[PDB]
Amino acid sequence: SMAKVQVNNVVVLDNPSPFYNPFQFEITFECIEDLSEDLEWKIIYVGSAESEEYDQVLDSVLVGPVPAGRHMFVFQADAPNPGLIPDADAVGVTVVLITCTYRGQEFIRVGYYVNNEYTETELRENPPVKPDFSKLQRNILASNPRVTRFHINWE
Repeated sequence: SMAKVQVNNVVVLDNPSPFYNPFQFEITFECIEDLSEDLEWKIIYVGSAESEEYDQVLDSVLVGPVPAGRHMFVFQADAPNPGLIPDADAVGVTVVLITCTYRGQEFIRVGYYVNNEYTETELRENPPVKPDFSKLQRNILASNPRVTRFHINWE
C-alpha cells in the first residue's frame, strides 16, 4: 500500500536554548485515511558516535485514535541526562532524532545536528574535563533536517 502517514514539516521551538531546557517540536502530518492502530513518536538523543549505547530515548508519545486529514501536535521532551554523555562528546556537534512508528514499524526518521557550545569565554578557551552543562547552549541546526523514510507494512 501507499504510505498512509506523510510528515509535512517540523518546527524547532525554543531553538537556541540552555542545554537543560526541554526539547520542543511542532510537527504537522497528513493521514490519507483513518488509521486503526497507534502512531508512536519518539525523541532520541545521540549521546556519542562511539556507540548506540549512549542513545537516550528522551520521551515517547502514543496516539491511540487516528483520524484522516491534516494534523499538528507539539512534542516536548526533557533534556538528556548529562551523566550519560561521554565527556569528550558533550561539547560540539551531536544529533537528535524524531521518529514515528506505525504498528510498531518505524517509517520516518527526522535527524537534526545539535551544536552545544559554551556561553562564557573562559570555558570556551579552557574547557573543563567534565563539561559544565549549566553553561552550555544548545543550537539545533533547524534549517537542515535529514529525513529518512522506511518502507513498512501499512495494513
